[PDB]
Amino acid sequence: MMHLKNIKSENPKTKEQYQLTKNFDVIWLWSEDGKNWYEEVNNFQDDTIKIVYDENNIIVAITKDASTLNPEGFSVVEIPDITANRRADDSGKWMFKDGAVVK
Amino acid sequence: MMHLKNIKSENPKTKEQYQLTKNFDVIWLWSEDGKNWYEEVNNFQDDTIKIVYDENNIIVAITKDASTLNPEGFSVVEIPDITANRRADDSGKWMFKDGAVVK
Amino acid sequence: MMHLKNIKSENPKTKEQYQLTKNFDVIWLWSEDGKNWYEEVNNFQDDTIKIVYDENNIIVAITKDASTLNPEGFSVVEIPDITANRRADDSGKWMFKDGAVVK
Amino acid sequence: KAVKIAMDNANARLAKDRNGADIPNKPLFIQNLGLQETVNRARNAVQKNGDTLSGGLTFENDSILAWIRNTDWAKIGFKNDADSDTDSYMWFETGDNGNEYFKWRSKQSTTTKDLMNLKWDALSVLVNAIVNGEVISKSANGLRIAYGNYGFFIRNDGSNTYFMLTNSGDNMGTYNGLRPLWINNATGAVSMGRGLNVSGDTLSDRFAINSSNGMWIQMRDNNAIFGKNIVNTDSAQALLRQNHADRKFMIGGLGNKQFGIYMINNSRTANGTDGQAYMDNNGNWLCGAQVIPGNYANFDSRYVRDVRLGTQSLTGGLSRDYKAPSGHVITGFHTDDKVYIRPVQKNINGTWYNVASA
Amino acid sequence: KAVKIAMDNANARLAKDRNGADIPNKPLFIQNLGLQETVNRARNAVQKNGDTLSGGLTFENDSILAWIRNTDWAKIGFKNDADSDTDSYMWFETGDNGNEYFKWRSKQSTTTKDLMNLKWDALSVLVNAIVNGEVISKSANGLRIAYGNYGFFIRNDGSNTYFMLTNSGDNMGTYNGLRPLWINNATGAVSMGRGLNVSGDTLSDRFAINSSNGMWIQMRDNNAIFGKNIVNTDSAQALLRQNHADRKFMIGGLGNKQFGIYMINNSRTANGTDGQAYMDNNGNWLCGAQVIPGNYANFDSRYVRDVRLGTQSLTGGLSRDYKAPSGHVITGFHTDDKVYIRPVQKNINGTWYNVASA
Amino acid sequence: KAVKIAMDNANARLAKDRNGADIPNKPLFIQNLGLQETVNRARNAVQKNGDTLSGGLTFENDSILAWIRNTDWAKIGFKNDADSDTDSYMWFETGDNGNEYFKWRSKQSTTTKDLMNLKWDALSVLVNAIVNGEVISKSANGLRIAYGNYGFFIRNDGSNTYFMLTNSGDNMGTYNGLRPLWINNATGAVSMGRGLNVSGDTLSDRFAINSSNGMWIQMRDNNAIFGKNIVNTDSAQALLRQNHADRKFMIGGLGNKQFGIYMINNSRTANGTDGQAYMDNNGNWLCGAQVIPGNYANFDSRYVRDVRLGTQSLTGGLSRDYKAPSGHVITGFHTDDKVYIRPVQKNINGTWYNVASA
Repeated sequence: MMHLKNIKSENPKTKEQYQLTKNFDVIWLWSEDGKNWYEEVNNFQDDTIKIVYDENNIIVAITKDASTLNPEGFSVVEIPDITANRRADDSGKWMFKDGAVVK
Repeated sequence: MMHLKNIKSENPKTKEQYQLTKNFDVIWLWSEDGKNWYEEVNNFQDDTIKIVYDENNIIVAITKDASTLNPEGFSVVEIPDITANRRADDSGKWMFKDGAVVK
Repeated sequence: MMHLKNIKSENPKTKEQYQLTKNFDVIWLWSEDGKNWYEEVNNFQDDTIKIVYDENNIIVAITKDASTLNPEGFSVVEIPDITANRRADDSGKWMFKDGAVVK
Repeated sequence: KAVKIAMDNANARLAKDRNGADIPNKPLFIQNLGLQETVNRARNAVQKNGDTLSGGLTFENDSILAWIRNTDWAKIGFKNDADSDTDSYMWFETGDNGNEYFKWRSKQSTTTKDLMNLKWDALSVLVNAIVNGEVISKSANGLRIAYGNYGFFIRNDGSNTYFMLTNSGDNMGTYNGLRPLWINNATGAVSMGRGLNVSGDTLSDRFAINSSNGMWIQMRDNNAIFGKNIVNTDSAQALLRQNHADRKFMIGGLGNKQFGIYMINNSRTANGTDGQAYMDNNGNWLCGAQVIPGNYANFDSRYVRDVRLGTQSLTGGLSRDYKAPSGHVITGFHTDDKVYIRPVQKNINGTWYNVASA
Repeated sequence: KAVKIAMDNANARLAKDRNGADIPNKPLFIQNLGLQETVNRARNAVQKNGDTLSGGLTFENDSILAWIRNTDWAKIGFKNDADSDTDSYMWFETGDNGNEYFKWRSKQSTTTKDLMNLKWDALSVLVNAIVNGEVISKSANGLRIAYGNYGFFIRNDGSNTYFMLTNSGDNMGTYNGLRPLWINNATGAVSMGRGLNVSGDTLSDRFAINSSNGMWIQMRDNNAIFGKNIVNTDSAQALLRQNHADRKFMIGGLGNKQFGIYMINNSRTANGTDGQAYMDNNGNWLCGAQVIPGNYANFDSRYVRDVRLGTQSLTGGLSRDYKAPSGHVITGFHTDDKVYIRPVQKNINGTWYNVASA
Repeated sequence: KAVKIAMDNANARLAKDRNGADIPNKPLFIQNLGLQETVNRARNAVQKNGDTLSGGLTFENDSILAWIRNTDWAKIGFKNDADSDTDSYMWFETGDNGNEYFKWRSKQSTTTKDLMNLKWDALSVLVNAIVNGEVISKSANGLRIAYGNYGFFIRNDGSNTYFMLTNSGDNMGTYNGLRPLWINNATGAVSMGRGLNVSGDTLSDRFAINSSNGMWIQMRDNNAIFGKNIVNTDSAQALLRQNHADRKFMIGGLGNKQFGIYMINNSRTANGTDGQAYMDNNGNWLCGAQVIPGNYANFDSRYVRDVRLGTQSLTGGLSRDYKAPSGHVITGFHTDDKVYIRPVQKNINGTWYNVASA
């Protein structure tokens, strides 16, 4: 499913992005593959788990609503909402590697 | 005077409350007796002391403007603004039981 | 350049300030010489360093955009953006006295 | 018998006591006397108690043919002083009371039809009058149709020409107070004093309302252009229309519900309109699309246009109890255990203000 | 010779066999007979086969001058029963088929010009008719101009006066179905049945549109005031104007682009307008300046009007792991290590609500 | 004495030398001669130097009554070729210069009143002309009122019927350039070339403005419907009105202050209006109630519509110095001493954006 890695801030690229940064200081976020975070939010599924993990793949944030995330400096992956994934909490006791792992 | 106990969040009950929760994510608060916190704010007196205390009746918050409160999980009581009540601070050194007590 | 000392909050003095405090709770800030902080913001230069220091002249905040400051209880001075001034950080390791000093 | 010759001679002569009875050839006697032409002219003489003529009669001087009776008369004559006479005329005259008049009539078998009477005050033509030339009156009330209940006439008083009406039952009378239509003879301007009802289009370069001045509520009664037929409730009626190349714009309304400006593109075929900007029955102003002001100041002064966190500062690393200053939140730590803080800020109408802490 | 005296005496006497031829002085004989006046009156007698007169003729009783021929006639007489006769007249009469008529003509050298004929059904004036008095018809179709292709006439039927037209080639005929203009004889109201075209200004107290009722899209065709000339694309055209002391307001448009209300101050000299409020070709409502409602409720319910931090509270000094409640941020510390918190609040439409934490 | 008998016999006979003087009974002599009827007809003979008649005169053939003098004349005759003659007439004729004419006059005591003259070019009626039939002209300038300063006439040229005016002092003259009113004879359409002024209501199915095209500032002068009377400053004047069942809507204004749309409910009695949407003298568009667009995009893009705290995350439990990332606040702790943080978020135009930290 949706997977955006190494989301980092970069200058607005288009006129509409330029207006929003000029008038509302919008900091546009882009994944290392060039996808704009704010426009890709609508492509997430509504009832899936959205994971935020660091460069070392420690999960630091979990949600079901991707628009509540600020993934500047992190990665976001969408995973199915299963019992094996509901056990992971926002603490540093769970990592991600094609799935959630214990410790 | 005004006294709302065990104010807790519950789903909007009316159409206007449903619109505000749908559009602005309003979390509607209700006291254990069924009073809506946000509509009862206008019934507080302007120049009285408003007390916020926990289930153990420890006073955690004090104000003269009830609209500045978020009493989710607490109780609110309105008391007259007297010298014996101006000594209570937001620390856990004052309780409430039909009045403010020392320690 | 711009230098506002002992900026403190005082009641609105004019009708337009009175409306903004009445409707939006604006806390009007004034320097000890009677200058209104919010109207003097536009008189700062765009590419200078703006310093915030306490009564003991310890620098507590630095910026290039004065409108991002809340100088209630502090002083603001504008200094030229030089290499000798870019070394000062927001920590308490730099003071101000007609310039930035080490320790 | 010598005297018998004298006796026979005397016996051959006209006897006094016989008084011409003894004339043997009386027509010859008349002839010899010289009386034949007298006989012939008296035989051929028009008689004073009436006669028939086989030739014409000619008056050679200024003589009159007259009927004279009861001190009154009818007369024909010929006025002519010389060949160069510039006022010469055959005249017909009646007298002597002013009311003896002239009549022309014709007969078909025993039926008589009077055709024309000429009296002291009027020529009365009892038939039609067909004039090959022009018909001109030199009286102000020059042309009249006196038929039935009301008479109609045209009055030109030298300054204005009026279309005039009499009162009822007085079709030969003067005008009443009605002024249906008149013309200013000097300027050509047409006026109408009793209103105007046109079937079809009334085209004019400009329309001028005799416009009114008064109180707000009197706008109901001000002089205006208006729809004579009320707009039915929930039905559409336009009163003013401007055609553009590809669309038409209307001022109109939905009965009891809407009034304002509507646009219909010429390409539309389904019922409805392409643009609407109108007042409803509560006095609101509604637009089917956007309302775009050139100046937003009265809106921009009502709302938050941005929120942000201001510049980070550090407190003095201090006591076991600490409270962040007004408007500030904690944003970090430095352990002399210091804490980072930032001010929350709101942008109202283009100025960044610091948020307040209750 | 005594009988010679008797013989000579007899010889001196009128001889029967000579039949007056032996009268020595015949004019004296006529005189002595008493016949001179007979001679003189017969010499001076009008002759029945025609004559010339040097004096006038007078009828002293009710006698007629007649031309009688082929059982038809022309007659002149004088009707007068007494001096007080109230219907006395000189009359001219023709008979006896109804079609014998009256003609007046004049001669200039050998040229004859007929001037007027009077017949059973019409006086025909072959020249102009100039009437010093008033010209009045008592027929409904009272006044007609029968010239060329179409006749024009005024018909007053007693109730309404019409301006009437004939069909083509029938200028003496009845009216057709056209009603260009008529007048109500009782009320004075003017009506026109074939439209009206005015050059210049048409001024009226009020203008009444025979207004329509129907569907939205039929507003294109409702009866209205409209501009006969389309507004050219990107050109300006006003259809309604109100003058104020210092400015003028117009309803009009920019062709295919704008339609609405425009203000021009009288002091302006450069091209443009001083105020604009109008619909564009997409149905938006635009104003060159501010749009100022009296009630902002439909806007105030859409936006945040203020943000603030609410009242500070203290948690229970507790565990090694802590999370601030929904909507709250950390604003201080108390070391039993307590922490200060405040709720973030937003003002929507005049109510302060607590912010939510996802 | 035998010859005395012969002498006495001769003496009893008519004497030549006495020339009838010795006739004893002269009336008997005339009788015996056969001359009595000659005597009687000459005694009763109309005399050529004038006479009175007690009976009528009849012309039995085609004979003329004439007045002939100075080579000119007046004549009466009767034209009739047979009883079936289809052009038979009594005629009156003058000659021989064309200007000898016909006059009718009447006398009251010694006063003479001329009533009618008929000349080569015109019948002149010096009194009124009252026609029971129809009055018809066959000339284009058929009907004229030549009274006072300006003449008025109706001209039907076969294609159009005009109401015409002469120049001043020329009331018998041709038309000038004025065209107050004319009718199209083929279509019935009424036109007016010098404007129109109506008292009261002008009702029409449609009103067509001869509308203009030009620059913005020329809208002051475009052809339009307008108020002839300026609206007084601070006074109300409506120019257009639409009636609904329970209310009326007006286009109008407050002088120098307001112009637009006003609604007055029929139940209102106090002065004022029930709805207002109008331009003021600065070009703003004002509404007494709400302004409700169908699309809010140009407003929703200006303001914050919501604020919230986003999802909580945990840092790595780390150094003695820490700063929260951009847009974030501290919301908790975990003691390897970790700290909880949340991002502050703002909703602009339906998208949640993260707040920035200066």
